[PDB]
Amino acid sequence: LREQFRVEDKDGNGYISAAELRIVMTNRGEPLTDEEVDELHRETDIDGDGQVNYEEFVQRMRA
Ligand SMILES: O=[N+]([O-])c1ccc2[nH]nnc2c1
Ligand SMILES: [Ca+2]
Ligand SMILES: [Ca+2]
Ligand SMILES: [Ca+2]
Ligand SMILES: [Ca+2]
Repeated sequence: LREQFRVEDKDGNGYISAAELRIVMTNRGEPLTDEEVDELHRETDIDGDGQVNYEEFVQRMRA
């Protein structure tokens, strides 16, 4: 979890941004358009501030 968050947190600012997540999904070859990743990010973003923080990320991985 910790290690995975750091991978996706490209700029190391303690958040996964939507753009960072789009880079992650593109690097993994996930069958999702950019728009669908934006929706995935938005759903993961519990507090709605535009960033996926570590707590929201762990709650994601619990799915
Ligand atoms: O932040 N995310 O919305 C999110 C969602 C699914 C993921 N799978 N692997 N990393 C992920 C990140
Ligand atoms: Ca970041
Ligand atoms: Ca949200
Ligand atoms: Ca919060
Ligand atoms: Ca958030």
